Amino acid sequence: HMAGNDSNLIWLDLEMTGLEPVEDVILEIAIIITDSELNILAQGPIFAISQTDDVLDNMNPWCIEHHGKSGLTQRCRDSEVSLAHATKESLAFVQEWVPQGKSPMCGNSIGQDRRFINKYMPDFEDHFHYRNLDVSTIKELAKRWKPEVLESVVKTGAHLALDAIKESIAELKVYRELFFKL
Amino acid sequence: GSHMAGNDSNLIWLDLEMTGLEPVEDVILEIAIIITDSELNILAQGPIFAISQTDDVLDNMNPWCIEHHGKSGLTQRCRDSEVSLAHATKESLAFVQEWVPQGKSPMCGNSIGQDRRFINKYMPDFEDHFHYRNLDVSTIKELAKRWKPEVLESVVKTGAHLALDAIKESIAELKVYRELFFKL
Ligand SMILES: Cc1cn([C@H]2C[C@H](O)[C@@H](COP(=O)(O)Oc3ccc([N+](=O)[O-])cc3)O2)c(=O)[nH]c1=O
Ligand SMILES: Cc1cn([C@H]2C[C@H](O)[C@@H](COP(=O)(O)Oc3ccc([N+](=O)[O-])cc3)O2)c(=O)[nH]c1=O
Ligand SMILES: Cc1cn([C@H]2C[C@H](O)[C@@H](COP(=O)(O)Oc3ccc([N+](=O)[O-])cc3)O2)c(=O)[nH]c1=O
Ligand SMILES: Cc1cn([C@H]2C[C@H](O)[C@@H](COP(=O)(O)Oc3ccc([N+](=O)[O-])cc3)O2)c(=O)[nH]c1=O
Repeated sequence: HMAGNDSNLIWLDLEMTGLEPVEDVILEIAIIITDSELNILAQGPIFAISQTDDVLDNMNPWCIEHHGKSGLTQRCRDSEVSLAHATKESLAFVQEWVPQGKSPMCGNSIGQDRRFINKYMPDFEDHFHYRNLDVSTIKELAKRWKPEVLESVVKTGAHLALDAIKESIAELKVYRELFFKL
Repeated sequence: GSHMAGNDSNLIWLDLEMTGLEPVEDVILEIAIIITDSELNILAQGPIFAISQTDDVLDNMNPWCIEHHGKSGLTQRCRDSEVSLAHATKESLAFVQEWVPQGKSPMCGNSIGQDRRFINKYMPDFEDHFHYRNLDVSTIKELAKRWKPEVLESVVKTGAHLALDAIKESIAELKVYRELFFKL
């Protein structure tokens, strides 16, 4: 394939037990590679990470109500997948598709996700350039500079990690068309 | 121009110097803050602090750091300082509270997520004034690299030294993108 292109992009999204990685942990991870024009080249290996029920039945109330209602809390018990499992097979996918230190990490408020990857999945982190490509930076500029662009952005729920990433890419495509001057 | 003070669309820009890349071990050496309106006009420049650190600290930071902070006399300003981080945090919080409502402004700058790591560990009271989002000018840099690299000729790079001048640099970079890369 024309994979390994220097300008290819790694997008990802995590679900977690909450906002503070000091104590909280990673529940689900997904990965999409695009070319630089945002064409999805590959959906990588999705993972629920297995944790116990003392972990799962002691989140914040935002997390019990929404990981329950999406069937993720239940998928975590089902899984017998480790973090070092997810890590090795995430970094694997990503070595095929793009080089090393080339792509930033891409998604909405991707810095928050990066806090968890840094602590818990360092080997995966080291493949990335140190920069983020945070689509919410663009959303914050559009709010102030051209707010009506946001009518064309699509918000369809929350869902799995996978469809969240696709919402992020799609959000950026809208910007590419209506907000950037290429 | 206190006219614009309190406007919900104001942006908080900052830059930090640290003793390295890893907040687990490293500490903050300097903080500078600039407030702009949503159209990037500078409304107010914040008190600049070199944070007091002992000689133990200054003399054993990584070699990049003794090199460049040595180079710039930040190291020296840090030895001269009696300014505690608590103090800087208190001053900085009061300053931003004057210019923008709580929860409104993302944190703004180049690779600003990195700074927010140290802000979050060491100055959580100041972090609470910000919206949870970042406005990261280097995101736009990475888009420009791929979609319209020629805009980057118009971005002005220049020297570190001041944390204030690193910030004015980011603002200026975004002004450039505003003009050449965004439709608006
Ligand atoms: C919003 C939110 C998120 N989280 C954690 C748990 C999640 O695994 C993770 C992010 O999930 P997300 O689905 O991206 O969170 C959001 C869901 C909806 C919206 N929104 O469009 O109103 C924004 C963020 O961060 C929390 O712990 N509490 C919260 O209030
Ligand atoms: C409410 C809240 C949320 N978060 C993180 C966890 C969420 O995953 C993230 C939400 O990011 P965003 O910039 O508000 O919003 C989006 C997420 C996804 C999409 N999308 O187009 O798939 C759009 C916006 O924000 C925080 O880090 N702190 C918070 O207080
Ligand atoms: C680049 C770099 C940074 N750091 C730590 C100490 C610094 O105080 C802190 C902040 O980085 P910075 O002082 O703002 O340095 C740079 C700013 C912009 C650019 N640039 O030209 O893209 C390079 C460095 O990060 C290091 O410890 N080593 C480094 O090589
Ligand atoms: C090499 C390296 C650098 N950094 C930090 C050091 C700096 O604090 C920060 C600089 O990020 P950037 O995206 O390269 O920053 C810029 C700052 C100002 C301007 N400008 O011309 O206005 C451009 C880029 O990135 C890291 O966080 N990790 C690293 O491994």
